[PDB]
Amino acid sequence: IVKETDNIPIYENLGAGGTAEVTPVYLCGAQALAVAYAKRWKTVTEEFDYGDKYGVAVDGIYGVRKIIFGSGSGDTDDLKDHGVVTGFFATTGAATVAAAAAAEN
Amino acid sequence: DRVYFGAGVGSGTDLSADLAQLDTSADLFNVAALDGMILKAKTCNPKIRPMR
Repeated sequence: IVKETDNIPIYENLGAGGTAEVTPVYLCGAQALAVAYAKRWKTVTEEFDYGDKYGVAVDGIYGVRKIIFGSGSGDTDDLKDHGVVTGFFATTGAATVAAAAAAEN
Repeated sequence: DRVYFGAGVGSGTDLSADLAQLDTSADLFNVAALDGMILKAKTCNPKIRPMR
């Protein structure tokens, strides 16, 4: 089941000749991602400056991680993506990520 | 992010120069042009709200 998610990044100047745009496609089965929730999203309100300023805040304690497991002698050895297949393809679309941010660190 | 020219040609500097790139043979309105316009609608940063 292929799903159109508009917020998949398009990396710039990572294609042929440093001009084409490269985009990822993620094929996922069972046990692909793990989300830990220590505290769900909550809202709080506060007053400042003798009740002159009003502040609203949203708070959460959580973490999202791609499940990867080792495949070598050590526990954390050669790591493989447990349940995710990544494909890199070329596109003509405008890049969501600039060349500076997309280049290797 | 909201303007489509022909088959997807033209730079982002001059409107007259972009319109001067439209020829009668390959820059007509077809399914490819409609799909490109839908892509422009769905990929613009200030997302276009769909009718339904």
